[PDB]
Amino acid sequence: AKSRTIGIIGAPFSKGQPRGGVEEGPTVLRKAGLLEKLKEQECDVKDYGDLPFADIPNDSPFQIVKNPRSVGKASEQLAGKVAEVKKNGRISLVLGGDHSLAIGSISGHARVHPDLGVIWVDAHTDINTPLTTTSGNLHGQPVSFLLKELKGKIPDVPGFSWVTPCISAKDIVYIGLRDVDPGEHYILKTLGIKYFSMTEVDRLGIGKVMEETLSYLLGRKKRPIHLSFDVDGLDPSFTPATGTPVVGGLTYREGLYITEEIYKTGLLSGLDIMEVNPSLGKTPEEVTRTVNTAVAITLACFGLAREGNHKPIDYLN
Amino acid sequence: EIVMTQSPATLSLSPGERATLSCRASQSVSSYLAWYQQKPGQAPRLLIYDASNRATGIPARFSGSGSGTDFTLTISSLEPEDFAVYYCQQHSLLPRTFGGGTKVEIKRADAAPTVSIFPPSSEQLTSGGASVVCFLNNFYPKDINVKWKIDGSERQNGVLNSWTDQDSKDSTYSMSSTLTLTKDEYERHNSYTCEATHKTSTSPIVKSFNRNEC
Amino acid sequence: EIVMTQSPATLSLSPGERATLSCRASQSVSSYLAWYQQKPGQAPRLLIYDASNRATGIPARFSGSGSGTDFTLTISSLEPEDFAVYYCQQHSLLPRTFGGGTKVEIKRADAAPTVSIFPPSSEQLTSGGASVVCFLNNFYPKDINVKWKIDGSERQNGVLNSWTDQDSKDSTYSMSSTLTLTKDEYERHNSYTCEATHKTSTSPIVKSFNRNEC
Amino acid sequence: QVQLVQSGAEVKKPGASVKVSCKASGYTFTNYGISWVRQAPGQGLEWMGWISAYNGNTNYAQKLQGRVTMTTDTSTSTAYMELRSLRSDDTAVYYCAREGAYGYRSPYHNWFDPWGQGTLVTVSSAKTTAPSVYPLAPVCGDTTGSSVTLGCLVKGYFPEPVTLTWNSGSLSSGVHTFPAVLQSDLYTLSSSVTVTSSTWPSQSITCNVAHPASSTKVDKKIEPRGPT
Amino acid sequence: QVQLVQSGAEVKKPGASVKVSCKASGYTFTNYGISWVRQAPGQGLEWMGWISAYNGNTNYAQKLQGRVTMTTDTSTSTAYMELRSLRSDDTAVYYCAREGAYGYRSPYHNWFDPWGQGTLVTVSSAKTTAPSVYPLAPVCGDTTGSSVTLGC
Repeated sequence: AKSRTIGIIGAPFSKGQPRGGVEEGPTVLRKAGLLEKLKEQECDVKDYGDLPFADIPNDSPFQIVKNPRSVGKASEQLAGKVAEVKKNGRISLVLGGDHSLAIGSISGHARVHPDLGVIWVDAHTDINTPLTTTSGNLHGQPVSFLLKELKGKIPDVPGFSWVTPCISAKDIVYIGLRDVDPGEHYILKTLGIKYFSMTEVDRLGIGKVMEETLSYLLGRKKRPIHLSFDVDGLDPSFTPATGTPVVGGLTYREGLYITEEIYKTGLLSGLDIMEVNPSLGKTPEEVTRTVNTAVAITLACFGLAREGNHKPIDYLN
Repeated sequence: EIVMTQSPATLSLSPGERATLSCRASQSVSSYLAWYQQKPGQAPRLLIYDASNRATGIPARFSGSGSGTDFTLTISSLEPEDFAVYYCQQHSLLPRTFGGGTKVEIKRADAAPTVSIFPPSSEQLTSGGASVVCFLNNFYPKDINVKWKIDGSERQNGVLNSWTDQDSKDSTYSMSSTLTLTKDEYERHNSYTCEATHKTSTSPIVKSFNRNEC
Repeated sequence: EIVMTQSPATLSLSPGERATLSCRASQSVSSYLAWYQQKPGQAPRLLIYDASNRATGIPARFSGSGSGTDFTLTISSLEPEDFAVYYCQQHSLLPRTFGGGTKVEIKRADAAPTVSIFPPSSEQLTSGGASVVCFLNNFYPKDINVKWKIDGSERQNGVLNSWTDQDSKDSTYSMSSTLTLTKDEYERHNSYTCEATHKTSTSPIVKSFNRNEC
Repeated sequence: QVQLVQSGAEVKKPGASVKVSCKASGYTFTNYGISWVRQAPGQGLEWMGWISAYNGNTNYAQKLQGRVTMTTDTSTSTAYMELRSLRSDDTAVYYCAREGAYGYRSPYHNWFDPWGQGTLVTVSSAKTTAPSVYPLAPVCGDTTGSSVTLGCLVKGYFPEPVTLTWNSGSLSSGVHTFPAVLQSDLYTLSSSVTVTSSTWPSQSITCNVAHPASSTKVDKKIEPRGPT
Repeated sequence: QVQLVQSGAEVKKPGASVKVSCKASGYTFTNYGISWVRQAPGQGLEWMGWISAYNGNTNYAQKLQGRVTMTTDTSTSTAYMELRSLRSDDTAVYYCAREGAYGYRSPYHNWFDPWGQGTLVTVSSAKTTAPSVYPLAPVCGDTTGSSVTLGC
């Protein structure tokens, strides 16, 4: 079909976030059988393999931003691979890794579709700049390299000379915000980005939130949707094996509802599954719940509705 | 769980040239590990935070490298205040193992131990005990095997040893051979031998005394 | 947790008629248990899946019954390739216990063991050991008590036994009586007895040798 | 066909675990569930855990909760079983077999029918060493019976097993190769006997002891000792 | 400056625990995370737990799950580490040091740089007793060498 024509891109990258172990991001999501669980329903799954990320030895940090050149080279290599798999007319399923890859994962998507809209499901806004950060981790700064309105408030970070800001402030939607910096909230209220924090999700309910989200992005003109999904945006009772978990998150029901309503538009054109960290589960059962949750989110992005699916032939024979 | 292995288990280098160390990981820690300077009886002072960059108050000479499996620690200007056990610590994988220990000794021309023995006191015989300790003083390097014998037939499971740290001036070592016997086993036998063996000793030095000899 | 008990602990039936077995449950497993054919040194092959129905490649003769506490396994056409330990497995209660073991032997006229003893080698006396092994060969059935004695005073805690599987041709058994002594305890005594006892032996067969006799 | 290929024969002292691959092939994986069952030698069998490949369902057993962890790798259909805090009671042949997943779409299965070939796991702290052959075998040689029992004594080897052939495997009649036994010193003992008559003194009899885990071979020519 | 003051040298037989205060001062607390590391004498070192002062994140290690409990007192910035089912293998110098909290706002830290001065913990069931001096020392006194070794 037009949708559920997946090109999987692994990206085992960890040098944006401190908790080392998300390098087993694509390894664990593939050994849980994401490919085989996609291949029952009509999914033309083509694995493009994990990317080879080199190890730059003299990775001298910025003022607070640390490991800048490795993240810049990793996102440039990823953006090249995403532009390759979107010239094949597929849906760029990227799965890492950490949110530092989403710079390339949205830039390479915007090399083909310049009018995309990002549904950034995350506990955090990830909209810190290299000037307003406190951690300096680049899993907290992917959005501020991508917004067109933040051109000029971004210093020339080494390794990010290729990054062209590709989306505007009114073309991105946050769902699930519950841990926002003061600098992040000031940027989020200055630019006027439509965000659905957990206050609005508790108020309106996930049905009204997804209805207003799809009306905000797709109400004016049908355009590609790039769901960049984080696994700490869901509640840590469902995904405890993530990098920066924040309690009081989206329930597993509500996450599956978000992905089902994105699928029923039929305009999904890129999926990002970041911050899966299998080395942080206190039991292997916690890792099992995290990975089964992320796999179920991806499968509900690509057609598996909870009400059931049937192939269009008669079964009473 | 990643075992961190250090290839120089011990090290002895005179105040002078480079003393490059080793820390091998069992996986790819990938430029995320550290270095320490635990002096004996002290808190482990931090040397290097993430494979380089000389953490905040290090003098001039403790650069290192890595990225990402087998790491180095260069001591280019050795500076004999730095004679301490060094530890490498991986951090970006849990649980957080350290290295093994890299006891940088002092390197001099090998000293002979003064193998000296002492009987238990007669005060101890009025208590019911017998502690026969053979003191070996001012030797280098550490490795000495000491054999106690029941008038020539070897002794086990009563021998205790107390090694010193390396001395500041002569850079030697010292060692007691604490052997504790009962009052009855003391009075049964006389010739109490201390068969010491050092690399400077071509023959095993046997120091002995008879019971009630002195 | 349900203990599954099998009423024939061992079994010896000649190639011929029925060899109906037993598996008693401690609760009502209710027609949900299985049967297996673990040959020695093999993987346990499945016989019956749920109390009947002859699972997928069984020849003609391994029907069973149940429903639901004490089950049977009929071997109607015995077929002497089937001499293996059989296990019953409950499945519809956790945890998933098995049976005990149903070692179907071969049934012949009871054979006498050839009770033979051997001294340790003089090569072993040059090592410091003494392994005195009494070999009992070609007996049926299994049950033999072997007594070692220090010139007539019995020995314990050094005796090891190695039983064979039942032989293909004569359907007998073989057994070592591995007794290991030291070099010193060897030289203290001479007459080293192997008091063997089989059902064919009306008297306990004592095989002995003196030290340095042969 | 429906198989489970396992790997492999591994010895761990009390230390790190004995994670065993149980590679499935032939049947549709993530449509059943692999369980594991141990067997100490000369003992019964104990079920010790069951994963469902449908969704990662752990469901372990009593006395090891705890010690076992069990995962899947269903890109390539293997299933793993690790261990923790190893111990000399865990000298067993760890079998993996298929219960069938107890979901809603997975078919009826209750009875373990792929069975894997088992995995020799002996948990010890001994060192890999050569055997020591100390035989007495008259060559035959008297001290009054016609049947001349004779055999080799294989002493102090680790780990299992050795290979015991008599006269390069040519002597095959009367061979009673005995199953090995494990000492109190955590080393192993074994023996084998061949029985000839007293009418054959001209039969050179050599047990050919070879322990390939130590890669050591002891070919032992034995002769009787002096009569009269 | 950036310190960790500990207290104190305590002996417990196998019985009740050796809850150690690790008082932080100088740096902003609830912006980092204190971990603990043991060291038996003449041995290596073992990490044994890490709390984040941001939000109470336990995250213990293998072989003691279980035995350790770790809390904070961030009114006055100390951090505690208790124990359970004490044993004579736990004769160690329990160091506390700072990993840095791995939240979202907490800064980059991976390397233990406050280090506390350590805590002498010897776990035994003996009674507090006087020493017994039994020397031989010639005063010197011969039995042929010039250098007179002597000691208590």
